[PDB]
Amino acid sequence: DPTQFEERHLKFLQQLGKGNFGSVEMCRYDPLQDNTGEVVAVKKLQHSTEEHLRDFEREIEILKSLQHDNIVKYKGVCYSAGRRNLKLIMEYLPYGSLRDYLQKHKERIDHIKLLQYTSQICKGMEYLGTKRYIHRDLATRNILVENENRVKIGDFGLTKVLPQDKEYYKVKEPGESPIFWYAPESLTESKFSVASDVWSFGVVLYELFTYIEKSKSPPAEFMRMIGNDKQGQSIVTHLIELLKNNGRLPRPDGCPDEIYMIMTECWNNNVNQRPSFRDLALRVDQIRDNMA
Ligand SMILES: CCc1cc(O)c(F)cc1-c1cc(N[C@@H](C)CO)c2nc(NCCCCCN(C)C)ncc2c1
Repeated sequence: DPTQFEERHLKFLQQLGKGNFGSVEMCRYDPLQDNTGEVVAVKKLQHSTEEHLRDFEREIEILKSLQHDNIVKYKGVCYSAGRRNLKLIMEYLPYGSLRDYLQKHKERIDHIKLLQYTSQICKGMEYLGTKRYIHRDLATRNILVENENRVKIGDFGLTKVLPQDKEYYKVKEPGESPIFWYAPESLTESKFSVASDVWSFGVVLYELFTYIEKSKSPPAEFMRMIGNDKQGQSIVTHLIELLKNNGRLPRPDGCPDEIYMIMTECWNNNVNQRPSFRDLALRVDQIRDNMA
């Protein structure tokens, strides 16, 4: 009943943007028409194909199954438009994406604060992994800011559930892929695992310590490394060979070496040699303790 959202009571307020296969709007759920309703984030599919509706229902099921302080809260589903025009209702996180929050404030968010966010992302990812879910899109653009003290993992649009018998999930026909955050085995074999999210987490830590400086983003740096003359599929071929030959993102300007050590550990070509999220959360917490 309260998790039952009727479309007629959903008042559009502003467009929030684009997700992993649809659009997000800020809506006020106002069943008393007095503008006193809760402000929510609503995902609706732009192109309701059979494969896309199926993926959206899986995302909705995945989000519903997650209860953690550092995972964006699922609120409900709005069916009023029929089962072919589903709306996902999430909590509204008013500070927006960590990418945009950090780009806005830059060095005003100190290393203590960045490691508090890093710790939270680890705890979110570790809980995610207990459920055998592979996020597949860990990036500061998909991490949301609740307040200056708490971040949460968002966009579960690419999340996969591991087979019962396997420690990886093979994507047979990939869609739009954030290749600059991808592990080598994800680029070569399209294999995703907890270990490939750890690789992506190392990229997020890189992102945090660059403070989203335009020319320092992972695509900018990797493109500079493989050559800005590389286009389309060729980018993927060269990126694979670069990673195989230990080409990596640089240490961000002013990054503590302790933190860069973690990034490079996440970026290990050997899948089995990557740290766990349990151990990353313990290590980042010990770093924060040594700083306080
Ligand atoms: C419903 C889509 C969705 C699906 C998922 O599976 C999921 F895990 C999360 C979300 C989702 C997606 C959002 N934004 C996208 C576009 C960016 O990643 C959210 N945006 C906000 N607040 C944004 C405020 C920005 C403005 C701030 N200025 C005023 C400074 N709150 C909650 C959000 C929740």
